[PDB]
Amino acid sequence: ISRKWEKKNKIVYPPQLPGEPRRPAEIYHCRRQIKYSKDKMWYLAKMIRGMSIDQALAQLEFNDKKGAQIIKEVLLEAQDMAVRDHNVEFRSNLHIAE
Amino acid sequence: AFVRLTLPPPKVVDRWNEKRALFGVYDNIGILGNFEKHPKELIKGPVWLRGWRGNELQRCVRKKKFVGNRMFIEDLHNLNKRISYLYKHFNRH
Amino acid sequence: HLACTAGIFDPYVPPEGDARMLTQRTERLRKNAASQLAIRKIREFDANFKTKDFPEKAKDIFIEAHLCLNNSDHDRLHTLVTEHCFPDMVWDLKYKTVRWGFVESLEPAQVVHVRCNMYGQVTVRLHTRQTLAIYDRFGRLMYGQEDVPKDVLEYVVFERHLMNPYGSWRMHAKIVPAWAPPKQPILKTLMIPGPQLKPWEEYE
Amino acid sequence: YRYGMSRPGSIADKRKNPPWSRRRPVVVEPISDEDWHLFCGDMVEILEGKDAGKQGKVVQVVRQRNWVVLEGLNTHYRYIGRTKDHRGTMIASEAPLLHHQVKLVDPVDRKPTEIQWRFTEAGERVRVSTRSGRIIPKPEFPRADGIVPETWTDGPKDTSVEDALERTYVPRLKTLEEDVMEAMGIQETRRFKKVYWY
Amino acid sequence: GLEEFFDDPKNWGEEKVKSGASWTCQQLRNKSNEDLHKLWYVLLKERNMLLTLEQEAKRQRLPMPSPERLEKVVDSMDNVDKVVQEREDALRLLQTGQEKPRPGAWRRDIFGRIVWHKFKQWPIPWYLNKRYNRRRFFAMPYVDRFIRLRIEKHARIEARKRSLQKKKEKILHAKF
Amino acid sequence: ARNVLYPLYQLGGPQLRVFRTNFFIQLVRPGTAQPEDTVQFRIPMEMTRVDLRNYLEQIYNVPVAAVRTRVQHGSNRRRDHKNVRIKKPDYKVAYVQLAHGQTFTFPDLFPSDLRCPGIPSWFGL
Amino acid sequence: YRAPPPPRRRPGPHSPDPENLLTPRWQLTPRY
Amino acid sequence: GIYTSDRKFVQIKEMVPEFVVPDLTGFKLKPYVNYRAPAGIDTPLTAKALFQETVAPAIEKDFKEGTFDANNLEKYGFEPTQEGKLFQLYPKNFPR
RNA sequence: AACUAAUCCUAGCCCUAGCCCUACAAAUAUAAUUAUACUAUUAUAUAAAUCAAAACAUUUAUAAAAGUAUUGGAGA
Repeated sequence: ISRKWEKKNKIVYPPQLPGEPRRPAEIYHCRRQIKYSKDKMWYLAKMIRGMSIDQALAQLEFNDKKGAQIIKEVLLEAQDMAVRDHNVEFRSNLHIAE
Repeated sequence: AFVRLTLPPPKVVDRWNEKRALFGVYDNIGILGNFEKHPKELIKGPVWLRGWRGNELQRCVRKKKFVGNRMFIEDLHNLNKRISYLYKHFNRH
Repeated sequence: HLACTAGIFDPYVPPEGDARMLTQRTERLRKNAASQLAIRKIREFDANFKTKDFPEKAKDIFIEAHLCLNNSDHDRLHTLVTEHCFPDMVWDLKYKTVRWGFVESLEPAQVVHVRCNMYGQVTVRLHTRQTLAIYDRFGRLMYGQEDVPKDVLEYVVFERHLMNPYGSWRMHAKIVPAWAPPKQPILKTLMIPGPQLKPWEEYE
Repeated sequence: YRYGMSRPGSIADKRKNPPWSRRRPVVVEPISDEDWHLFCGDMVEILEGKDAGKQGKVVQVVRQRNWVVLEGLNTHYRYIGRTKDHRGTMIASEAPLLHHQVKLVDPVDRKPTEIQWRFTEAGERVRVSTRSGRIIPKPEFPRADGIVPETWTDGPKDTSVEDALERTYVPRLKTLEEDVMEAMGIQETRRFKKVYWY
Repeated sequence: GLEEFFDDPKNWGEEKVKSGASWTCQQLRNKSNEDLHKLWYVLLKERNMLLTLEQEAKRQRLPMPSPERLEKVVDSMDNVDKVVQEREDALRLLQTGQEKPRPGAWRRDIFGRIVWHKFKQWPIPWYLNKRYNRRRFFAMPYVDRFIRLRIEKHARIEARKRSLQKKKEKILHAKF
Repeated sequence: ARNVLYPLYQLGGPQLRVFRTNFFIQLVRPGTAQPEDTVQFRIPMEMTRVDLRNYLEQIYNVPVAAVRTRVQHGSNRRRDHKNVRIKKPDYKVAYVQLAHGQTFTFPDLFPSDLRCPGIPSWFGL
Repeated sequence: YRAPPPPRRRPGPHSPDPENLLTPRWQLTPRY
Repeated sequence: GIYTSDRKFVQIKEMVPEFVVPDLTGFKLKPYVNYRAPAGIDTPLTAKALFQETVAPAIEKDFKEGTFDANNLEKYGFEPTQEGKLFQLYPKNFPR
């Protein structure tokens, strides 16, 4: 088994100089073991690509698939750690990059 | 296939150890010893092939004669069956 | 096995206006009745422990330990500080890069109060200007300024294991005087959450 | 089964050596009982390690791994009490030292002197230093339960000291069963009929 | 009494109960024959109470206070038996010279092995005991092949033992 | 006594006496509902109810009115890591009713700053 | 290293012991 | 007991063991011993030791007095047979 | 720097040499492993064939002299 996605979240960038733009935050979150088909989960993943944090949460809340409920929990967990550990000042200011 | 991800430790071998250094000594025992002892007499190993060589069937047959009485009953029966296959292969093909 | 004991045997009470402050040195002599007998106990095992000269040795440990934070020299910092102090210094610095520097001390360091199978804790008074800037995992600056000096007065407690022949003075704890101002605030903004209630429940 | 700092059969040992584990065994040079000279409570000097050159008292000996454990020496740092509410407190955790990594200390002169085993007048084996020959007495170690024999106070169901030491046996040609009969006067006049053992 | 099956009411709920060392063999030997018989029951009574308490602990899913107490009693009880057995053994040897309390002899089974057969007392003799005669204490002729196999098996074990040692020797060189 | 050989009896033979008893018994709180005078015991499977009656009457001087004994089968369903069935030891439960009007009841055994987060409280800076 | 001594055979008459089981029959014959 | 004809149980009083219970009143030996109590050096009793302790003094005294003979070996404690004793050392006929 | 995966070194073996060998309780041959009577109590035939003779039939091995003479559906 490989867990390099977590290691991507452990990456620490060098201290930015005062004359350097504020680096946009990147958060890597994953759920390794889900009793669900990846293909079915991929369909949910494909649609939500590039959407905002709030928009994705709203869409998931009214989704009927079991995987969507799992994604919402994963998404909520990612948002919590992003503010808690990745210095995300605004909860709304988040979007699904990947 | 896949290969090792780690290098084996380095190993150093001494080529001048007594065994290698003295390998072959007294091989001229016969010519330098008045031929009293033949170099074949210096062979140590299985009794049936000390100073003797032959084909697989001959080696097996000689082995049976030398230690047949001192061999296990199960081994002797297996050797007898093995000899049959060797005999037919060489003597009929 | 413990080479240190959490907490301070007796907490020294700082007087307001000590930052403005001979004088305070005499206060130790007045309070030496409370502390000198303790000073003798450290002297008995060592005999070279003096309140006048300890701060210089104590000051180096304090600065050096802070320097290890910049380089994350955990092994070095272990020796400088006691087991209790080590987690405090580095626990909240996880996944952070900090540039820390020590500006010239505003006033000379002086031993303030000491106490003591036997563990001796020495309170030292330090007023020093320092520069601190902590950055995020991504390098974003989150606290302090890179090269701005902040003047802070604090009382620092070092500890030593008197019984052990190799026992040495290691940084143990810091006493914060009440009159000291609050530390600089974080750049980012926090939110105090409101009460969470179940559906039938009502707001409080 | 690889012997570790964890006691054999413990939960840590079970995790260390699960039933399916077939790790490459670690080979430990066999040491004879006569050869072995390190015992719990012995002051020894660490030849090599984190605290090399520091003399310490042995507290645990895993002879299977030729390991000698010195309290407060060869110490790395770990956190005790790690929990959700609190980060935890750093504490001293000892690491094992191999037999060759320590040497015994001559009492009068503190040095890592090599020793040779020799008997005494009483016959008890005692280590003798190869150089500056001297007797290293066996160190005194407290009882594992922490009970000092003399200080112990008898609790319920505990025979007093004198009662245990009293001798009442009188050599006689009677078994316990026969003796019990005489004291309690059991008498049986019936007799089993002839039995053919086979 | 029923109370004897249970611990002291004060001791109930305690983490442990203070108890001393177990009886050693020599002290029991010093005690008289009658004393040893009396002691065994005294040792047994505590064991039953500790066993009685332990089972209740199992029912309640609770730990047994001072579990070493049971081990100490068993050690005392075990030491008593050997001392009593030793005295019985000594007298038996003197009066009869028999090293075993029960009659026995070495007999050959049908597999060709030699095993100690303990004689059994019967109401009838062996010759009139057809079932005992029916019992087989003789080895069949075909067991000779098995005996040869047993000798060969022992030799194979030694050969395998040398192979086991050789593999261990390899790693010693690798490790050191 | 258990795991021991008892002498064979013939007509006119000696009375059987056990001077030292290897039977060990455990008093257990009733799993089922039983009369208060009734007492449950976990006893070796080789012990007879008469032996228990003699055992209680002699060793413990307990008067007994009635005795009822049952054998509980030990579950063998459990299996180890090797898939080898594990058998629970079978035990015998003895229901003993006291005499002399005595009654029994099982005893009750086992009666940084929030405003400044991310900076350790150690820092005064 | 120094080479091992050259092999030397036992000289002189050697009379086999008839009772010994190991000795072969041909070594006990009058021709021998 | 013994089951008679018709599969009817008939208890044999002889075959039913009688528990001989020692008198534990006043007995100082208890389940445990103090940690204060020192252990004794083990000296297991053996046939030779039992003979030395019990039989040897009697024979030694008689031999010096001259009143020793093969006929009186049983006087010193020899039992020609174990039969007749409630506890027979060999064959063992008693329960522990 | 990705998931699934992959990585490793000893578990031991193999062949000769050497060496022959002569080293708990409880229950049980009844129905083995059933604490005491029943009911008397018990193994082992040329080794064959397969196979070779291209089938199959007598037949077909299992230190030098020497694979020679002899023997053989003179053929394997």
